[PDB]
Amino acid sequence: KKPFETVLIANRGEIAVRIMKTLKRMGIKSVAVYSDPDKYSQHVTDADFSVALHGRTAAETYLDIDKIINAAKKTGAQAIIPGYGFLSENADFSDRCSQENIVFVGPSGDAIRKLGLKHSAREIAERAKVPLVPNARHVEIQMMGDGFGKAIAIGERDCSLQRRNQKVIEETPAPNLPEATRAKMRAASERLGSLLKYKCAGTVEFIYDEQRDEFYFLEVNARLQVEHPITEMVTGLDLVEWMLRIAANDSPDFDNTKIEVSGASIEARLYAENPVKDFRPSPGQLTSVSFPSWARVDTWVKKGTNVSAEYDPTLAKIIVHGKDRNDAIMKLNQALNETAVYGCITNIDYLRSIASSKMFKEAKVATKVLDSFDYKPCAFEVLAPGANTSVQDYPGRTGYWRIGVPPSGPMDSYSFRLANRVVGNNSKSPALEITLNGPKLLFHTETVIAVSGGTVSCTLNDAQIAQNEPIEVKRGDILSVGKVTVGCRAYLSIRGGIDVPEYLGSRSTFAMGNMGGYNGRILKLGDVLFLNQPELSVSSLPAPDFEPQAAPKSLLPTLSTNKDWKIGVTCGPHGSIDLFKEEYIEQFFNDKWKVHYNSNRFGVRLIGPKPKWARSDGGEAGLHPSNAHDYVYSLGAINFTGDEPVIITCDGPSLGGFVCQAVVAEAELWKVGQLTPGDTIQFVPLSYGVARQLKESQDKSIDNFEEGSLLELSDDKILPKYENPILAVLPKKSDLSPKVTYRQAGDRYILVEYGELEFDLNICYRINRLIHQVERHQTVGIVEMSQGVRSVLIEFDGSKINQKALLKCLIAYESEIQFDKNWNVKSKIFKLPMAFEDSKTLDCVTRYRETIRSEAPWLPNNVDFIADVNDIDRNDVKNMLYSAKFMVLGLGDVFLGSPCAVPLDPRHRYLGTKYNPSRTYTARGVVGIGGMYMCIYNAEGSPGGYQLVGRTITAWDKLVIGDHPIDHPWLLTPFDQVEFYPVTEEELEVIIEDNDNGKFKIDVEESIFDHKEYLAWINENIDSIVAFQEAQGGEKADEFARLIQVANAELKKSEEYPDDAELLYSEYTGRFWKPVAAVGDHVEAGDGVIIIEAMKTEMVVGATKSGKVYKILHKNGDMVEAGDLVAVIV
Ligand SMILES: *C(=O)CCCC[C@@H]1SC[C@@H]2NC(=O)N[C@@H]21
Ligand code: NA
Repeated sequence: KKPFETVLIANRGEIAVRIMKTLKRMGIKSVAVYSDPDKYSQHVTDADFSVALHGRTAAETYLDIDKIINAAKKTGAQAIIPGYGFLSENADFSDRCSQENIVFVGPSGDAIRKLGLKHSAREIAERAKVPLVPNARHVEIQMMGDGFGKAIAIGERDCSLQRRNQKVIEETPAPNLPEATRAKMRAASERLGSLLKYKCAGTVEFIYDEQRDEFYFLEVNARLQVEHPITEMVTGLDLVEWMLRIAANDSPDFDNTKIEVSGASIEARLYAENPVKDFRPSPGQLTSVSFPSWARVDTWVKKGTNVSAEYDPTLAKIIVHGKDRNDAIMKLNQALNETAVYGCITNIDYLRSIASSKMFKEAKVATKVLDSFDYKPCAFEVLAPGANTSVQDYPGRTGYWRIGVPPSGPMDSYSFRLANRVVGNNSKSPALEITLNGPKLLFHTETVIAVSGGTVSCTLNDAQIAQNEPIEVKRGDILSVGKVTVGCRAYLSIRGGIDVPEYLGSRSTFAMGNMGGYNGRILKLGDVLFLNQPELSVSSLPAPDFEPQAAPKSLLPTLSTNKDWKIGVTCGPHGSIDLFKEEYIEQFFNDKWKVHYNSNRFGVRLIGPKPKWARSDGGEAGLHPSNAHDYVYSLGAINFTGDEPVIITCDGPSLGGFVCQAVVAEAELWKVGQLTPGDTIQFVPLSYGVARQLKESQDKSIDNFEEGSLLELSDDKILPKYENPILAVLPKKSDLSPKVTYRQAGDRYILVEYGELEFDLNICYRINRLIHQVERHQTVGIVEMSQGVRSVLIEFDGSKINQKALLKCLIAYESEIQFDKNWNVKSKIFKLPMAFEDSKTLDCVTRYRETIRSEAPWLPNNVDFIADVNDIDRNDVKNMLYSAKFMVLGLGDVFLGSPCAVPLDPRHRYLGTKYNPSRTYTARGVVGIGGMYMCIYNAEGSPGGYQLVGRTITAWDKLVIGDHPIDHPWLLTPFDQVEFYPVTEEELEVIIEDNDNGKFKIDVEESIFDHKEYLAWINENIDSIVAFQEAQGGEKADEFARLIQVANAELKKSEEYPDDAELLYSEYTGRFWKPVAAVGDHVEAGDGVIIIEAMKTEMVVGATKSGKVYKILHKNGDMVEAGDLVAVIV
């Protein structure tokens, strides 16, 4: 009673997965076959064995009989089961199996030929006494044949709900069909099947006139069918099992088989398609996949799956079994409601609407219905995207700064919340942030809208519309928001908010990390965003709280009028003379700063006076005197990346390697969200208390929404002079209890710094113990404590505990920390593949040479700099990377759990420096060395300042699908160990793809780091260690420190042409990178002409219409103002 020992599936997707469940249950070994895009699919995983066919297309792989038959040969499969599609109804193939001693689980090549031609099929039907055609339904009969003249009708299905002939919903039993006519569909089907000596499963389709009560032969499908599961629900038969048993001549005894149909059952087909744009296939990575577990769902997808446009966009078949038609229709609606699939556009909403219709319920179904079905998405549609339009929410992705997950959310949080409030949204509603110029949107449903923020002209069906007022939108309406004239950004709110899944607590988009928002990115031409109409929705979005209302005008923020701004900050952490000269601190607050073309949500870069440093270098943390033992920064901090500063904003870095001078006050950050290149700013010192006042005034303004409650910067709010950021110093007491320095670090945090400016492993354990002391006292008011190398940043809620109070608890819990030199900690050991100096790492330096700084003591090659400043061979550097034991000291250096690690061997600690200024771009998985520290850049496209050395795999698993035992996206924890092992660039790209699909087995072992054992290891090597240390710096390192400190050059300061040229202008201000085309090249419409760097992005300015490149205006290094002429095409 085992038909076959091993069976191959000549198929992919959902049918392959379903055939395999049966095979498994039957104890039959299964064999997968896959194309190249399918190498990661469920059916390949589920099988006992598998054979790569090589190639991409249907024809190259699944359809190539030769390959298939070789595949079954190679694995010793006694049988091939084909599914449907592909070689399923291909008779040469059925015949090849036969002529090869492989049993084709299907009918004979002859029967397939006899049924393939529209007219041979008609004769058989006639001879079989099947009524033929001498508002149409589609009723089909599922039949089984034993290949020896016996045939049995298993039931009928209605498949009327078809769109341009493609089935979407099927059901059984057929509704509104009398027994007289069902029993005679059955018997006709059995005659047809008998006459053929039909073998295995086939379907006889009929046309049915419901009114006339008549049916007519349409065709036989000589195979199993996609909708077969509804039949299985009502009979309890496993049709694949039957096929297998029949195909091996161990058929069920047909004359004695009693089939009972029990209840009613319905199936909906979930496709990766867009119903709003013509059912156009929608490829991409599924980001979250949830199905009702109580329905039967035949699928091949889960969180993680990459859905391609190649084969057929089926995702899942959702199958429900009810007591009767009405029970099943309700079940199906619940199932559809409970189906959450995100990452691709689906037809779920289209399905929901159909499953829900009065039509479907009254059973007024016909092969024609779906072709004139009124489908309206409760949603908008992007007719044009705008330069950078993102779904955001507020406060954003909070909870995870210690990991280096930024909050994201709106860059100007005040306007954002006004916009929300104006429409009466709960404050958690998501909205769109428009940057520089907005989208044009088509609304498919009705709602209220508002726009707030910068000055932008806004259109509804072409009539100007007011900002800060609730505008009523109709359906067919086109809202359009143009260029931002004053400020950078505006906010478009929609009553009820926008419907997008949360990631890590928030619907905010973090584009760098492909996280959150509308599928991890800015909006695109063609996107379709869903709203939350309470009557037409099943949504978890928070319902509005308030009736809409124009914002009182006294509550509007005062944007600058003339590209010039005063911006309030709290002094600290590092605006003190241990780091900067006195006069430089004065100049910092006295002079104006100009906003630099490289500014974006990661941070806003500034041009102004160059620093005078109090130290000659930064020692072990890097030579440049701004370099600091990596510590966690504050939102709003003004970070000195070498000799130039940048304001850390809501998509910004967290654990970082440079000093911060001051921090924009929480409530002042909105200003920074409205800066545009060329703006001037001046930082204005502000006391902790004043900073709280502004903030609280914004909350009251938003909460009550009442004239006069907004406070803003004014002279009597401003400190006379910058103050000292050092809040208190505890003196050093003993070896394990170092000095403690408490620095004010923003409106929201106190930075605690241990020791002298120096690394010491004990201090890392100590930070762990401080954190533990706060948990033990369960202190009220503390928001998040973030570990750095020798510091921890403590975020508080000023409405729960004030600055002074938190300082004193901290000073006090500090004396409660007790531990000895012999401590231990759980430590995970990661062994990670790394390519030395591969192409993507080197190209990162190249881009830095050609876009920012082309000469520097650490250029042209970073490894050579490490080698040279340390007096070793480059291969000595390579050797240490592959023998060092890197202990993670903190996360988010920089972004998504990017580690800051330090070799456990002191002889592995090399002098170095961090870039001056930092890069704007780094490749995912790049490994860096910053002074003596090591990092892995977990995110693609991140600013970075470490010396680049090679590349591993990201230690951030966004969807937690990797093959490892870690339960969240950040794979590392402080005190873990990373070791590198050598692979080739190409071997690394294999691993990278494999790991992105969860098919790479990360080498991780749980263990324990023991400081007692470690201190003993230092002893048996103390000699070598000391020799190494005494001989490290010198005059050579000092010349380097001198050279490293030279500020980069100031950017550059910024005739007749043929009569009907295309003149080409850059939209943005940026520095000219490189040309794309050569003068005299032919270009098409769209083709690139030149490249700019603007806003940390590689900006292609391209040809409008086709032509020849007549002139290209700039060379590498030129500044280009927005609206400047950049090329001419003739
Ligand atoms: C735009 O370039 C914003 C950059 C913010 C500062 C960058 S992030 C990585 C470097 N490390 C660091 O501590 N600051 C630099
Ligand atoms: Na605050």
